[PDB]
Amino acid sequence: QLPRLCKFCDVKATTCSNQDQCTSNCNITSICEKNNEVCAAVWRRNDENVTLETICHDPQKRLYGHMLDDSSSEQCVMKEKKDDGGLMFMCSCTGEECNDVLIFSAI
Repeated sequence: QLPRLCKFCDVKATTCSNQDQCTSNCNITSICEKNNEVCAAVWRRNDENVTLETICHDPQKRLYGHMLDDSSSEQCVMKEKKDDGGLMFMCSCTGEECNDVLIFSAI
């Protein structure tokens, strides 16, 4: 099948909400076949300014002080990390654009 592909967009004001399923709104396709790169998508929401970032980040280093928990999973889930002043969710997945889709579930 295809190698590794994920959305590579900078963090900008997004309109995605903490819904069971959300999109990154990104429109870029970064190739990650030059390594075991993975798709990492973190969606943050501060006061009335929600920013979403999408890029090929390894679920090894904690981004924004957050650790992805679904990189090995086929479905990327938005993890709620201690965010003061706003909420920041980060998720990863070796899937394709799987990151672009930020799943938000209370549970």
